[PDB]
Amino acid sequence: NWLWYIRIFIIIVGSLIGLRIVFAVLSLVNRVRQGYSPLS
Amino acid sequence: NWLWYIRIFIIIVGSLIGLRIVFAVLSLVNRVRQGYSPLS
Amino acid sequence: NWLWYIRIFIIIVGSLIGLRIVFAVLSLVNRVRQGYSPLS
Repeated sequence: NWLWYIRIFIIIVGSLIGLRIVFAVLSLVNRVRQGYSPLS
Repeated sequence: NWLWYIRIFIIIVGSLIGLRIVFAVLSLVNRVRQGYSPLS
Repeated sequence: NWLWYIRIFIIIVGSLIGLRIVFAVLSLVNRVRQGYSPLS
């Protein structure tokens, strides 16, 4: 049935969530992008 | 029978993951609202 | 092994997304690490 084409599609959405962990590491990198005051 | 209402429930949970991308701009906004020193 | 063991596997991945909401508190904890300068 079409249910298979719909099942594999969730595995692609599954790859997006494990990628988000870097957002924790992004804060120390933002230090350089935040080294400046709001609106320069 | 249970499985059908639970199948679409995956697509609703799927919408929440793209929303998180905005958390990157939240850090520069939080700099001012967290600009004060830890109380706890 | 069958389609049943493959169905619940998505529900375990569904629990990980609600855990990322908590990262908003990490910014006040990292603020101390944002008053600090990039290593090297």
